[PDB]
Amino acid sequence: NDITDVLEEFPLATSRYLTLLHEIDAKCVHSMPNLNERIDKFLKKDFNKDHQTQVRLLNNINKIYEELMPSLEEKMHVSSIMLDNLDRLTSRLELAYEVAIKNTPAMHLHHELMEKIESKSNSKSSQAL
Amino acid sequence: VYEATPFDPITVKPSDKRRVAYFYDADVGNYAYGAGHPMKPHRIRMAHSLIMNYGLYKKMEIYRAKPATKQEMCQFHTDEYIDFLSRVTPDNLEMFKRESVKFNVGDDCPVFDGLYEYCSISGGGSMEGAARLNRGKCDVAVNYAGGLHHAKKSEASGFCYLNDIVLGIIELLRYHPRVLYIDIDVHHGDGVEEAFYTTDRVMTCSFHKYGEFFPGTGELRDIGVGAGKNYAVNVPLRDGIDDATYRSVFEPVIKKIMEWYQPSAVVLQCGGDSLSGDRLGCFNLSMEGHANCVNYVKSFGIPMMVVGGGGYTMRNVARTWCFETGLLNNVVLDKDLPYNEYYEYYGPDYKLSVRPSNMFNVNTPEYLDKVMTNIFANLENT
Amino acid sequence: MVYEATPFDPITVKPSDKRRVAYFYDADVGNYAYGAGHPMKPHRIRMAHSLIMNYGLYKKMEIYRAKPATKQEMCQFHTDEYIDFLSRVTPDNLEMFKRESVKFNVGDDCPVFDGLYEYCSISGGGSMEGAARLNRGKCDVAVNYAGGLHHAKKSEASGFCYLNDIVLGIIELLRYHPRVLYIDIDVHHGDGVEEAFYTTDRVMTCSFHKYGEFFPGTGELRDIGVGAGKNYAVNVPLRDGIDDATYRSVFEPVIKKIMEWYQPSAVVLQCGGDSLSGDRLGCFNLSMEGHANCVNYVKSFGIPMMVVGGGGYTMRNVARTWCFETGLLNNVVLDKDLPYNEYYEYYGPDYKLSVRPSNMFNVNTPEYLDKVMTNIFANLENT
Amino acid sequence: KEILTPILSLGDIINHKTISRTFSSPILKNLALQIILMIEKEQMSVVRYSQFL
Ligand SMILES: [Zn+2]
Ligand SMILES: [Zn+2]
Repeated sequence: NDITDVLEEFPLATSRYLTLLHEIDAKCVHSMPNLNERIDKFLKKDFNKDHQTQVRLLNNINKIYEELMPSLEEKMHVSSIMLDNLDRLTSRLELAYEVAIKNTPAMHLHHELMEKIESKSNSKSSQAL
Repeated sequence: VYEATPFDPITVKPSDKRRVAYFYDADVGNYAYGAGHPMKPHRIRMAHSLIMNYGLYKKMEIYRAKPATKQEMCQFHTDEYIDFLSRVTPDNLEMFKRESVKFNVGDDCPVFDGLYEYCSISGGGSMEGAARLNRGKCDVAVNYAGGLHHAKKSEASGFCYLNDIVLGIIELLRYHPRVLYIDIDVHHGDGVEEAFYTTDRVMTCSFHKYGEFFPGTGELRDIGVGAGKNYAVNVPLRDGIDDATYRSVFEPVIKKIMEWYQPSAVVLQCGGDSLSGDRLGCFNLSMEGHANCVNYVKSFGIPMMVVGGGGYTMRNVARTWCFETGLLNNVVLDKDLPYNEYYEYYGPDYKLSVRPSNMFNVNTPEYLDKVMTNIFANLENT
Repeated sequence: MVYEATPFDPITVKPSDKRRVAYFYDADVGNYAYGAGHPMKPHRIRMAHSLIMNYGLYKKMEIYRAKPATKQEMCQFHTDEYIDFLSRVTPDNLEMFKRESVKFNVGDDCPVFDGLYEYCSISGGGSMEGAARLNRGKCDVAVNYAGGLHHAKKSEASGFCYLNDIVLGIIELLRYHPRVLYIDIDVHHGDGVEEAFYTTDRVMTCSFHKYGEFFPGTGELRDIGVGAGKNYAVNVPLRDGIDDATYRSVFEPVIKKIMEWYQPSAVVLQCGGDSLSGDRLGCFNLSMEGHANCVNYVKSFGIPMMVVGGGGYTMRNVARTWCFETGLLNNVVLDKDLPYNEYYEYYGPDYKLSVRPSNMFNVNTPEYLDKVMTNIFANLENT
Repeated sequence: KEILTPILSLGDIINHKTISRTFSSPILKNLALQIILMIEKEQMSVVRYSQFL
């Protein structure tokens, strides 16, 4: 039964973290095409004909990269949180699978009695009203 | 003159693709109004999450507006009221009960954590949107964190503490000759309308349910006063208006006034409580009908700012705000909800579209014809 | 009607486009013999490589050597017992391995020869290193002519193929790609890769084979997949003596539709040499230029592609088409002269870079082609 | 009362309209596709900086 619970839990945390990642992608998505264009223009064979042009293109690339590190480090942070939370969730999931498969115990039997009381209390909450 | 026009599916206008600056802050969604309160800033976070998970960030430049200061708020409000607002806390209200009864805070304007921070961030969002729209750096400012129009010069009512709309209007008026204001909220923009009665610079049009409703003001005879005569139009309606009826009662008025008034800048409130299944609303609009107004206003190629107010059922206001944000970029939406944090809150079908209710419409065509007759008659004077 | 015969246009390549290709060759690949009377002959890789050396193609292409695949890497597909027996078996001790050989379907039609593990590891390493270099983005094309043996099952070595390195290459491509399109040209149906990837969506195991009385006995129009892999098994069964023009008219629409709908990120293009005229068992009549037009069309898109070898029961024609395809991969057309090499005396009495079609009964009626194209389009629109 | 836990006789298929909703949910596949698309988008840039290094 815990397998069902962890299956419910997976998408919620995954989606929260993915929304965070989408926000980080959003705040820096307008510089990736500029960086790629600068790199491609730098790697052109007909570019080295003016030293000042090389200097200014290198300066532009350096400025873009200086602006781009913060997004990358925030991405590492959120991905690390992703990894640890998902590790915990998978741990719960595969303990649940191993327990459910090892025997095709009185403690988990008691939890049924504890929940049976709640089901009995909620069923009688409509009769008594 | 009112004529029946059946509603048609919305298609974007590829003539213009103006820049969109969607102002947003991540701390607005933390504030809460109470336990049983209907007004929730959490809907702004819902809409932002829907936008983020939908793939709309590649087109629009997302910002984070700096909170406004007290001196900026004093451009329209009184020093005493803003001082009380800053000083009041959810703990020392007993010592501030005199101002609370005097400034009408506590009944529909509950004091909560970071209330002054909420007002400051909304005012700053509107201020920065107006600043961007004034410097030519942008043409559309989606300040979804604002939309607070019920607040007055020295009073706070209708969950509305700081009137950011009039502050943004003043910023536009810094260098613009004439500005125009639109409303779509079911209630009436009492504060924004009142702020510019005697002057020609600002016009305040509101499509507000009239009669025994919350604002209780804004009849057809609210022509103006002094030199601001005929420069504040009102379109009172009744319960149960639909998409086609709203379009037919909305578009001709705007066309006529911008023919006559000739605005140099535009602001558009986008109240989300005028939809089907709303908690505090009495309309039957859908997301297509809601987005029709913003698409129509944008189609005229004028500098416009979209603010966000109202909305008391999460799914409806979130979907409507997402649709409006998408259509402001001249992009039709997928109309399928991607999985996110709040996927469980989006109905039992998990579809972006929300079906409008079947409830009986009340607006008779002849009443609407007479209403727009008076509107056009008073607008023809100038 | 979907099929439409068109005249065969001349070969044209974009001069503006630049493509990086990393040819893979292990000099020890062509030194294992299946037997005295066995159609399989690994010598073709060596002869083709000699041809590419002599034609001067080395000045415009990159070539390396792929490290042999480890046993654990090779076990990414096949069972542990299968690989264990394949390593432990020798042509001299099968008396104690008779039961294992009977179980594993080896010895009678696929016999045990010394160096079998070395050959299998060489092919697997070539495929895996090609896929790894494809993922790293350094080379757009990773040519591995040594492998391509797609008839190996998970626990059985049928059709003279003991190890299926195509599966491992697709796996190592899938480690960094969501969807990779696999194209088959071998006359026999690609039973191994098809069975491996029959219940998955992340691959597009497109095929162009022949249906009749054969050893595979698979590749029907009905088989489209199970589970999430439904309608993701494109098969185009054909018949005797399909010529160049109709083969091109069948290939180009289908591949265009796949690239327009499936939209893969990498292509694992099989280039089996047994789909040519004069083959030992292949019934087709495709010429070398027809065999290379498919590769040129696949290359014209501009996406990373992993070209592999495979079947081919003849040597001269297979080597000629392989070197022609390698040249075409560089946007360079190879002249018809076959410059002198150590194995020059092999190349027939014509001594020209060309394989010429024979006169065979073209059973491939246009009605069959129209029907199969309609079925393929119907099952492909669901993607 | 549909909250009642499944019994050990494998009533998984004939379940209370809720277990089937999760076991039939294809959301995991969509999550995998989104993750791998992000992986490709990042790997293109990774190759770019590898060349520039
Ligand atoms: Zn309202
Ligand atoms: Zn073959």
